[PDB]
Amino acid sequence: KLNNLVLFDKATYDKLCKEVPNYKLITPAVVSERLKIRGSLARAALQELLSKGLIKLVSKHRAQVIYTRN
Amino acid sequence: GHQQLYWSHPRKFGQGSRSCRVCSNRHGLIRKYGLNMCRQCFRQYAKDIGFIKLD
Amino acid sequence: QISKKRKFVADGIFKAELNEFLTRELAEDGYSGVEVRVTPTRTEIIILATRTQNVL
Amino acid sequence: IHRIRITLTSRNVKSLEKVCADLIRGAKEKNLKVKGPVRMPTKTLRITTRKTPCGEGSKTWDRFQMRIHKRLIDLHSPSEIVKQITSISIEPGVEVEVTI
Amino acid sequence: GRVRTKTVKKAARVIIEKYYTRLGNDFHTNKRVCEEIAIIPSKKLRNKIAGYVTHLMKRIQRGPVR
Amino acid sequence: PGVTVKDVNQQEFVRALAAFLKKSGKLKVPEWVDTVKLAKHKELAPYDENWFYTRAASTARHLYLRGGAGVGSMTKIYGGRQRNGVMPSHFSRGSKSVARRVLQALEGLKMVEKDQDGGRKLTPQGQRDLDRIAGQVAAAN
Amino acid sequence: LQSVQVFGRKKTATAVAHCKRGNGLIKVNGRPLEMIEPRTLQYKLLEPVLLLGKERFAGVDIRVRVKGGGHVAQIYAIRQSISKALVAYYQKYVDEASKKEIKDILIQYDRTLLVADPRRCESKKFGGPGARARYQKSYR
Amino acid sequence: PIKLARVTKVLGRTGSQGQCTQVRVEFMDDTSRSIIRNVKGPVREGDVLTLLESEREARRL
Amino acid sequence: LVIPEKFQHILRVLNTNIDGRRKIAFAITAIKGVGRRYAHVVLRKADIDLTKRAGELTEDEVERVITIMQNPRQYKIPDWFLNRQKDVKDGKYSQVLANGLDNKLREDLERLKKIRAHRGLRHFWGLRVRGQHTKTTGRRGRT
Amino acid sequence: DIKLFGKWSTDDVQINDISLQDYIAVKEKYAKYLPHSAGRYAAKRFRKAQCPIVERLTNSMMMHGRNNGKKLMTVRIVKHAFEIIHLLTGENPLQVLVNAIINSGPREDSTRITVRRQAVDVSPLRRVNQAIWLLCTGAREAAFRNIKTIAECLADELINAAKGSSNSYAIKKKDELERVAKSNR
RNA sequence: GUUACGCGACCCAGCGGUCGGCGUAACUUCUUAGAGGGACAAGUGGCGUUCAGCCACCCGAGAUUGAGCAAUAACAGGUCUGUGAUGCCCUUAGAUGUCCGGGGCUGCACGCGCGCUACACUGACUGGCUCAGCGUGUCCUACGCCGGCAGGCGCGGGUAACCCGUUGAACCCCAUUCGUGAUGGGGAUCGGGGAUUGCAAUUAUUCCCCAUGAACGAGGAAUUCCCAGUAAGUGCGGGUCAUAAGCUUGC
Ligand SMILES: [Zn+2]
Repeated sequence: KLNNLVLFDKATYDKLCKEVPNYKLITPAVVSERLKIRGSLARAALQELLSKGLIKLVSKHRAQVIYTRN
Repeated sequence: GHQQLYWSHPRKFGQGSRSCRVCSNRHGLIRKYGLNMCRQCFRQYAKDIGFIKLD
Repeated sequence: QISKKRKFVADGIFKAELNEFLTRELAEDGYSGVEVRVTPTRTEIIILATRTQNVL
Repeated sequence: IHRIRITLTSRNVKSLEKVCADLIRGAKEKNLKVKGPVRMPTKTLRITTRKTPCGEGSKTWDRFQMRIHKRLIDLHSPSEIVKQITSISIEPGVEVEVTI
Repeated sequence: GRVRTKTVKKAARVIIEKYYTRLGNDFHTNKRVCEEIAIIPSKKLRNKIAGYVTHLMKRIQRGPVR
Repeated sequence: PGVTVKDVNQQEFVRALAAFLKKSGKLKVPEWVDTVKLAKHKELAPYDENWFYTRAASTARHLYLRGGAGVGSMTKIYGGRQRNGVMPSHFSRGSKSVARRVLQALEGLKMVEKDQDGGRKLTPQGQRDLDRIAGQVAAAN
Repeated sequence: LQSVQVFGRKKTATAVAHCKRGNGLIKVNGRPLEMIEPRTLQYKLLEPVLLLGKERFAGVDIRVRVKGGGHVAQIYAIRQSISKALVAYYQKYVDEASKKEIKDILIQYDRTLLVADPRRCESKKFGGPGARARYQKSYR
Repeated sequence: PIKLARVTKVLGRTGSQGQCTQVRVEFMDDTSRSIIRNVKGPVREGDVLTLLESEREARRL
Repeated sequence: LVIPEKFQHILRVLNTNIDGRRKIAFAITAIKGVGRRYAHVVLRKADIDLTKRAGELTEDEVERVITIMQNPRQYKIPDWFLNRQKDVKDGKYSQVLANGLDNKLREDLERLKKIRAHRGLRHFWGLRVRGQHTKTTGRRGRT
Repeated sequence: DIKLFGKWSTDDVQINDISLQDYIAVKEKYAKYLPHSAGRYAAKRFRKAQCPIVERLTNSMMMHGRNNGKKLMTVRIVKHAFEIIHLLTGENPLQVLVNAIINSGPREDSTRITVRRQAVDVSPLRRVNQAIWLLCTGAREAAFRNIKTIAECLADELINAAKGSSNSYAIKKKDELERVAKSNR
């Protein structure tokens, strides 16, 4: 019954650009749990921080994609 | 009946068209390889035909 | 022409029906069997019995 | 001297290979070259039947089977020569077909 | 479950009494002997009879056999 | 040096060829490209808005390997699993009008010709550019 | 010329590898060895090469043709048909010790590379759906 | 109290369903004293068991 | 990828109030008479990029989408694709959406009962219609 | 030299348990490049004792017959779950897998001899592969109706069992089967 | 069938790279199927009356592969609805013979048995890539046009290691979209249209399309089957078949 964000508001986009790049593990299953966001943001959000180069792609698969701190 | 309805039902398919060539039965026919035997009369003659029971 | 998976079958149905009529017809004179010699020349059938003069 | 092919189809191997090897050697004293007997794969006919005439029972099944063995032997000779080797007594299980 | 039946044990004893002079302690040698002096209908039987003769050859060599 | 199609990745090669078939915009795209299920064993439209270019690319790639493939040989390649609700699944063929219009639009681009026997074989023009598009995939890595 | 062609097989996947003299060429059905699908089983095709080194594959060309079986059966067919080809090449021309040097490595690692697994599909019986499984029985 | 014991003899399989087996172990403190315990799962001779509660002696199940 | 200010959480394009959080090909299936197959070709004939959710469409775009699905013959959608094809009153080819789908179901069911067809007698008796076996299944709601 | 998935060495992997070192097989003799060996193990007793312990794990991931023969799918789970253990903790996952079997091995069980049960000892082969049974079914039900993936949950199940924490499903079931065993000695 | 060779395409210069492009030289490794061979608990070590045998190991493709056949005595087991196998009884022209027409064998307050599809993210969807084996065919099908689909219309081939067919099968594999919500999970129910088989489709024969979107979130007490290429997943033949598999039998 938990409701998630389909889009970032201002106060969770701040945590995205601050808290998320400091993690030892960054994956859309973990990021969507800590930000309470729907799981299709967490793919689009981490393809956005990867384009900035604030994170590091370590593996990529159709099942899941794994990032880390930089 | 007379000549126009005594056997008038079409019998070009289905079980009404196909009979056992030995005992004139209509059920359990083996149509494979043109045997046209009911499966009881088949395994009576299966060695006379020459089907050797290996398994 | 005919398929050879069908041809060996129908030859078996041949001598099975042949063996079954001669069993009913020659039941009284020691009939035992039929050997079949289908050839492109004359097809000979040898009827095996113990009372030849009643087969004849 | 042209193509002439003989197919040998039988239900048993032992009677078939006796007719088979009788025809290879027959063209050897004829001094007629013959490619050896090629072996077509065995066709196997596999009727499976319920095995009880009624329908009551513990559902056994009856796997009848009949395998067909096929052999091909070809010569290179006119029809004046070949049919004399065919004219011998041939074992009763073996089927002969001569191709022109 | 390698117990040998009576038709193998009875046939192997009559071979050694009739042909002790030919047998040795090679399986494959006595395999060729056992088809030479006997009408054995199958090859898988032939290896069992020859396999029990060669087993007996050690017992005969040490002492007598009942 | 010399590279053929088989020497390089296949899953990237359709992604290089379909960009080429759309670039040189001479491919005959039919009218009904927006509303087809693309096979009667599928259930939605293909998610790519221009799937015709990537279906014509893969169809052109298959003729480099096995020529003599007609339309009935193309329904076998793009066949898949039909789910029948509560009944078990089966093989099912692709759409014939897709594979016919693809090979005919590859005919009108002079990559393929018809064959003396059945099916449609590539041209030497068709064997030319496929090895060149494969030469750019090996260039990328 | 110095060539040899051996087979090695999984269940119904038969793979024959032609081994000539050449320069370091290992390819399967025309395709390179590194680009064979599934790529999850990439190192099982490279267990011939990663164990022995590329230098023992330097003087030959290997061209594997494969038929039958499934995707996973054909990976074990190729790696066996490679590993039996280099043994036949280092036997018919190169010294028996050179064969024994790599026979020792390919038995220490994965006996499957040289001896084919004799397991095949056990037939289905009329009691149940498979070889051993029976249909579910009901009493009352 | 840590206890490590080494199986020296398998003494047949005990139980209602025969679900376990009895072994004769030697401790690794000293290789002189030996107790019988009943272990479950497949066991060989020479593999090491760990013991929570020593001195129980395992009467037949 | 940040939320707009005009982000509509709900949209009432008909008497159905549809989600704004779903993607647009799957939000409009909340409308009756629109399934996922029909929902894509209406969005292809309107040229909305389907990666957008149902909230970020402006009012002019939703006005175009409701125009196309209510007039399917005009926007090059074929006759085999529609819902009511060759209607049993008008011979029309139309796509009934919300209550016109609800009103023409009963109009098809009352017509069968009015002439007392066998397919209409079994809708009135609550039974099955399409010739299924009724001995062992469908026992829910019958006690 | 033989690194698992081309990335993970077995050289520094040490077993800090006297008992479970004949029965956990990750050293250089048991080093393989993939956990897909296709070996005949279940034809002779105790031949799974020389089976490499990383692919007894991938055999036990194929349960609940929806996904029953999909062993290639379970290799890429064990592959991705090893990337996550390295990113979270910083060491070789083969060391972490060894510590996750030792701390999760039930070293006391209780057979039945109507209701009363006798505490018995556990063989060193049983407490290995019952721990493999616990680690996988702890990964599976923690990943079932969750967005958190199976390779993510298999990773964290091994992290929590290697620490000896009581978060994971494997440790608290290992501790329950011993507490019940202690109350009926 | 392979390899060699000769041409031929194409790539970037070689007695290079690919070709199920084409043709013929040696050949049987691969394919086929014949003949023989091979494994015997033989060898070694233990254990054992030192017998019968057993355990372990070497060597080996293999150190219990899987079936078929299967005794005496039975059972009031089933089958007179397989039989021109059959005793007795009943009927025998207004027929319990036989044909024709229509209906029924499907009828639904309910109970049970064998199954199928599912409850989803170890997933679904949409692409992309790449692998079978038994076996059937006068009906099986290639190719070309038409149609969005089911289908249609032309031309050919195969009585079959010749043609379909190198049976381009599924799951799997890779990339997408989805995001824990009875959801894009599930596809029951039902409306409307479209084809095909047939003398006839209504009580929907199947088939296709668009809409409709039910229970179901792993199942109480109970209980079935199973130990190695096995269980399970997964598709493909055969039988029945004008039309035709949620079944069975095989792969
Ligand atoms: Zn009959």
